[PDB]
Amino acid sequence: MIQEQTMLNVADNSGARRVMCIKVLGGSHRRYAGVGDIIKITIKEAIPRGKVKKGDVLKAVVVRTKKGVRRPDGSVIRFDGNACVLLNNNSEQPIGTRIFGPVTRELRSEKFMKIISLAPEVL
Amino acid sequence: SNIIKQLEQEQMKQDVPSFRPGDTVEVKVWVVEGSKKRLQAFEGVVIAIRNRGLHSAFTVRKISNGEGVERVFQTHSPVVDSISVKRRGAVRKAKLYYLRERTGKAARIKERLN
Amino acid sequence: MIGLVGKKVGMTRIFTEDGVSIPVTVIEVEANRVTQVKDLANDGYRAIQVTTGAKKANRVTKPEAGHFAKAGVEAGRGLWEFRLAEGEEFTVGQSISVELFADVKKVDVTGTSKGKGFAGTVKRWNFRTQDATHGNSLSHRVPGSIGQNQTPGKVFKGKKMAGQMGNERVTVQSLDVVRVDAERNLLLVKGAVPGATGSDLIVKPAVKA
Amino acid sequence: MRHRKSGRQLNRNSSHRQAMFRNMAGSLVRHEIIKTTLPKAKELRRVVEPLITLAKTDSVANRRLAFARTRDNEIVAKLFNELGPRFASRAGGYTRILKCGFRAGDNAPMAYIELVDRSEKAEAA
Amino acid sequence: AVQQNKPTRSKRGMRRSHDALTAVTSLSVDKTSGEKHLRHHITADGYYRGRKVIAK
RNA sequence: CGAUGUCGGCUCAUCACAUCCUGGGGCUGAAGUAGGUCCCAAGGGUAUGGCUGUUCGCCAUUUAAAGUGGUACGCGAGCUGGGUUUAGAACGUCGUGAGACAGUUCGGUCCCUAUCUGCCGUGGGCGCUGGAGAACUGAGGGGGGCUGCUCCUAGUACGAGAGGACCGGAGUGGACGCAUCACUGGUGUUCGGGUUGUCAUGCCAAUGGCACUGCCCGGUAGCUAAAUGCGGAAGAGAUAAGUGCUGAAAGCAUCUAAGCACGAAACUUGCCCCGAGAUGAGUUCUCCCUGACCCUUUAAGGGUCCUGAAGGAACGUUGAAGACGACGACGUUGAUAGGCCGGGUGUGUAAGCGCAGCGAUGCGUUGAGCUAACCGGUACUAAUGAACCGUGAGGCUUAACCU
RNA sequence: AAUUCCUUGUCGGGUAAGUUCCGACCUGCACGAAUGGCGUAAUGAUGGCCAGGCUGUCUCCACCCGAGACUCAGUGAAAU
RNA sequence: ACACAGGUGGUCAGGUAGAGAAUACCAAGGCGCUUGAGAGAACUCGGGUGAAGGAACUAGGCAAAAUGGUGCCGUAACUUC
RNA sequence: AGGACCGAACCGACUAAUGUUGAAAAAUUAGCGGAUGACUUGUGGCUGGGGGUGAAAGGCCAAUCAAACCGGGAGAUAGCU
Ligand SMILES: Nc1nc2[nH]cnc2c(=O)[nH]1
Ligand SMILES: [Mg+2]
Ligand SMILES: [Mg+2]
Ligand SMILES: [Mg+2]
Ligand SMILES: [Mg+2]
Ligand SMILES: [Mg+2]
Ligand SMILES: [Mg+2]
Ligand SMILES: [Mg+2]
Ligand SMILES: [Mg+2]
Ligand SMILES: [Mg+2]
Ligand SMILES: [Mg+2]
Ligand SMILES: [Mg+2]
Ligand SMILES: [Mg+2]
Ligand SMILES: [Mg+2]
Ligand SMILES: [Mg+2]
Ligand SMILES: [Mg+2]
Ligand SMILES: [Mg+2]
Ligand SMILES: [Mg+2]
Ligand SMILES: [Mg+2]
Ligand SMILES: [Mg+2]
Ligand SMILES: [Mg+2]
Ligand SMILES: [Mg+2]
Ligand SMILES: [Mg+2]
Ligand SMILES: [Mg+2]
Ligand SMILES: [Mg+2]
Ligand SMILES: [Mg+2]
Ligand SMILES: [Mg+2]
Ligand SMILES: [Mg+2]
Ligand SMILES: [Mg+2]
Ligand SMILES: [Mg+2]
Ligand SMILES: [Mg+2]
Ligand SMILES: [Mg+2]
Ligand SMILES: [Mg+2]
Ligand SMILES: [Mg+2]
Ligand SMILES: [Mg+2]
Ligand SMILES: [Mg+2]
Ligand SMILES: [Mg+2]
Ligand SMILES: [Mg+2]
Ligand SMILES: [Mg+2]
Ligand SMILES: [Mg+2]
Ligand SMILES: [Mg+2]
Ligand SMILES: [Mg+2]
Ligand SMILES: [Mg+2]
Ligand SMILES: [Mg+2]
Ligand SMILES: [Mg+2]
Ligand SMILES: [Mg+2]
Repeated sequence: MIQEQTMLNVADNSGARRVMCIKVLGGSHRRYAGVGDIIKITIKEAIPRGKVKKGDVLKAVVVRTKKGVRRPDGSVIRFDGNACVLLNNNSEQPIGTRIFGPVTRELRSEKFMKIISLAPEVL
Repeated sequence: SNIIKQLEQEQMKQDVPSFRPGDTVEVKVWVVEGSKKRLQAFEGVVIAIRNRGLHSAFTVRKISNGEGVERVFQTHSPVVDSISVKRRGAVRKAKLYYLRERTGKAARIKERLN
Repeated sequence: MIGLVGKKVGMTRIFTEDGVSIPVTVIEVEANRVTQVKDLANDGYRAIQVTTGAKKANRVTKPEAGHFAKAGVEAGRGLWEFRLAEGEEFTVGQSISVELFADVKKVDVTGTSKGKGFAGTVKRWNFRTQDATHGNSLSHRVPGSIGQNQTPGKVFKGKKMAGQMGNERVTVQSLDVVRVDAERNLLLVKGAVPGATGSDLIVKPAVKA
Repeated sequence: MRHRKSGRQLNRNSSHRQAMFRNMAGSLVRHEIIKTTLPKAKELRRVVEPLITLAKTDSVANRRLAFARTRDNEIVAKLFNELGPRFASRAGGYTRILKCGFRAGDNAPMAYIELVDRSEKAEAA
Repeated sequence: AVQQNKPTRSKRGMRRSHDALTAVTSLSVDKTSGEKHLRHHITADGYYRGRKVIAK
């Protein structure tokens, strides 16, 4: 349950470390993004020699949130923080080449198959 | 109520083992893995139990890759295939929410042993 | 097709073989007993009137009792009509059970919604609150402007204002029928329906798809 | 809204209500009949009758529990020595409300509330 | 906010058209003491439904 | 001018249409995709931020779109008070000076308990022609009316290629709306526990008061959104712009003059709610009432005695109903409320005693004790036998049956 | 620039985006030396700008405890 | 002007905790403030708790939230030292 | 040592809410500044209206001071309402 100004950690080796959500994509007046949703981000901290830089403006898919995901029998899976994976602005495909921490099967899209394969763990 | 009670207990599992907050629990869950259907383990500490007949639930907490993962199970869901206690833990509270501020060495839980 | 009268028991869930939890309202539907058939010749329209339940003799007024006696049925907790379709036909004193829905895929459910008393515009009409701070004086959940100026010099009918909320007829449409069981007087529908536990419900096959 | 809630607020806060019914519950036990406003008399049953129920089983813990709810060892002593045994075999309803007038000074509806099998000797002593 | 015009004695009376009191219609007589009393209330001498329930 | 408060914002809106998006259509310098322009169309929908008092504007990022205008440049007896007309102060500039600026700068009191209209809700009265209880009919009124992306069709039509559809069908979302509390959660000063200082219950032990519920950790019922169900439609009628058929006036031609077929999110229906004060007060089923007298100005007259129904209401116990009224349940032939029993739930192993330890404390008895609004039961308490209103067969005329 | 009309000057920095801010330029409408000029550690309920923490300020409001509001009884105003 | 949350100089200084004349709880002493009873709607006032987010609010972080003791370790530019 | 630091009494009055036919003709609550000094305060004294006093705001001089209050010239004058 991510909105504008929200800060997210980063679940890849893109070099970003902290990003801010500056837009929830996918509809007029849309309020929140959750696991599986794409956001627009600015990069607030990045490592020295990575694929991206501080102040760069791009997209990312949310892959872990504190609000969690509901499953069909009523269950909940919650994470201790909010993380995302950086995506090319145009192709919306991953910038990084590795993924860190657990992800959820909600990502099983044509689009995010690469993220679940790379993920250490899939919940 | 009777009607509901009766609708609810014909759906209730009969062999839920006994476990309690602070115990370490392994829950085996049914999942669809691409085009497969298999059991997947999820092991962690019981930090909360909701006793409510058919609507019973419990929250299991574990550490994956430095960061916490909490899973709330609906005890009577057919998604939950089995539950087994891996170790019996000694705590006083019913709800161990304080463990969320603790990590590694601080978050350990003595063994009950009795 | 006709509908039936029932009682809202409460909500619970059905778990499915493959992990879905269906939330269900439990509706109690006892036999509906037909207390008057209306036809074109006598009434100008076609309909059955039904009762269901049971009622305390000492609470059944004489007018009420003559009407029941006429149909040859015991008193029930009330009377409700259901319009008939061409070819639909019933007879006085006939019993209609919940198996009427056996092969109805969805139903509309009508109830009297819970009462929230006198409600302010924030809750009743989702108005937004003005500032909690920044100098606001005595005006946080209050309604704001209720009109323009000299032209029109009046407040318009329909203006959203505070007043009674709930305790009214509400129909919720196209709920899935999850189970029908006449031996237990049960109908389970997927989802929430209007009303408090205990209150009457009208169930009709869905007018939509 | 108030749906399905119990407990009268009596234009008091929570700690005042509790001190008040603690006093009023002692008054009833001591005198076996008192007069108060109809709504306080009706709330009071919910405080005095669980005391009498408790007193049906004499034990240190039940005495202490009653002491904690009354803070008056004369009252707990009468509960466990006299009232517990009186009502040994009565399944509840140890009190009775008798409606009476309207108070002169503010027109409050009044009532007597008394212990069911009332002792007039106890009342005068 | 205050009136621009003085309301009439007519209007005052209309406003008051719901102010009249209701006389009590449910007095009973205790069958033992002979006292009048509000229904479901005790009598002044402390009788109720024929029993002396309160010495006072 | 014996006062009509100014810009902008917030809240709440309402109308126009010169239409921003969605819908229909003609032309295109329209291959497709995507555009341009005009016509028809007002049903719904129509962005968050950075800067600035800003409106506007530039900028960032969204969106199907981020419309233009009227409403005292809508809206201060609804809020704000940043801009802007008071008094303080300073800078530049002008003036000998007091001072001035339509230059700038820091600071700088926003009242009103709603009588009438209006509006949102909710009652009382009477009426509807004897009275009464229900169930209705449906005139009229209101609500709703938005849309993305993906897939199949189809890598098809089109195209040198790059790309890439119409028509039609499936799915899944954004915003919005209603309902609900089963799930996930919030709250839960009425449940349980831990704990600091102090005071008391004689003391130990156990408890209670006060200190924001002293401070906290949890949490039942209820309420509730972030939770999870459902909705917008399809269909039908008549149309707009527009497309045509047959066809003269006018040997031809012509959608039109006669005749005929189509045609849109607008209109009428279809969906939801109110609804017979619809005084044009409607319909259906059922229930209740079967005594005399007097008087005058003799008439739909006035009164008296006897009667007092159906029903309504009153009183009481009350409700997921409620400001009050109202509305629902119940009143001993009784579960209406309280208690009480059992259960659940929550808390998390009480007290006492015993053991271990110098002691703090640990262990056992023990998943103990306590447990609200919950579930299932139970007449222990309280719901009185009765009085109040409402009557006593219901107008005239004509017609149709029947005497 | 507490001084600059043109003006949101231009350039640089910070921000995803900065009419404010900081640094620089000089084209000073209309700075300038006790009408004191330019600096200045410390001080300041002083003006402008930024960040961490924090949060019901806000997205967007929910529940709860209390005093009113509502009902009964007693007293009993006001502006107009 | 009121039996009015205002104003009014000096003196005295008990117990526990505490640096204290702060603060909390008490003692001696003095009081519950001269309309009460119910109810448990909107809205207003004064408070408590709050999922995810965390200044996105606004002229402006206004108001809230937060920090908060003692001891020791440690502490930058700049400086009139 | 100090117009030194933190902080009650005491002196003040930066912000906000409330109140605005108030509890109050300037307050109340939560916060705020000074607190050995150019400090604060009791009693009494002196300065008087074109006059006083003013760390200067045209501030204050008995609840409205760019000329106090009372009485008088006085029925000032009012080409205005
Ligand atoms: N006491 C009493 N009981 C009833 N039961 C049904 N109606 C009534 C009534 O009016 N009074
Ligand atoms: Mg009905
Ligand atoms: Mg209600
Ligand atoms: Mg807002
Ligand atoms: Mg104010
Ligand atoms: Mg306020
Ligand atoms: Mg106005
Ligand atoms: Mg007019
Ligand atoms: Mg009161
Ligand atoms: Mg307290
Ligand atoms: Mg208790
Ligand atoms: Mg005037
Ligand atoms: Mg047009
Ligand atoms: Mg043109
Ligand atoms: Mg429009
Ligand atoms: Mg665009
Ligand atoms: Mg205007
Ligand atoms: Mg105002
Ligand atoms: Mg100006
Ligand atoms: Mg009709
Ligand atoms: Mg002790
Ligand atoms: Mg009706
Ligand atoms: Mg033990
Ligand atoms: Mg129990
Ligand atoms: Mg007669
Ligand atoms: Mg900023
Ligand atoms: Mg500069
Ligand atoms: Mg100073
Ligand atoms: Mg309240
Ligand atoms: Mg009164
Ligand atoms: Mg007084
Ligand atoms: Mg005083
Ligand atoms: Mg003190
Ligand atoms: Mg929060
Ligand atoms: Mg949190
Ligand atoms: Mg943060
Ligand atoms: Mg901002
Ligand atoms: Mg803004
Ligand atoms: Mg502040
Ligand atoms: Mg604070
Ligand atoms: Mg000093
Ligand atoms: Mg103060
Ligand atoms: Mg100080
Ligand atoms: Mg003096
Ligand atoms: Mg003269
Ligand atoms: Mg004169």
